[PDB]
Amino acid sequence: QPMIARDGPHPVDQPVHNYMVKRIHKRSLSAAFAIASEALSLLSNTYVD
Amino acid sequence: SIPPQSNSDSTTAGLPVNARVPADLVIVGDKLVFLEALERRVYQATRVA
Repeated sequence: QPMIARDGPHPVDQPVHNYMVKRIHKRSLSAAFAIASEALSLLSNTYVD
Repeated sequence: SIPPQSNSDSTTAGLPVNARVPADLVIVGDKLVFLEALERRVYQATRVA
């Protein structure tokens, strides 16, 4: 932070440095996707059909 | 020869240089005045009123 000099019955100020620490917050995203059992039987023929 | 004038004979050395400064100027009446509302340059983020 900056500083300003003044006189009179005011205390002499000295500059102030600040230190701050923030932290992360974990979220997610989810989505579903379904395959029918007939389609699984069709795609797992293994050279029969 | 005593004219009332600035005069100031001799008076060696000096620095006649002008610099270009961004500031806003307005016309009121006939006079050309500066319009300064210095609150961001000075008195910002310091503990003085």
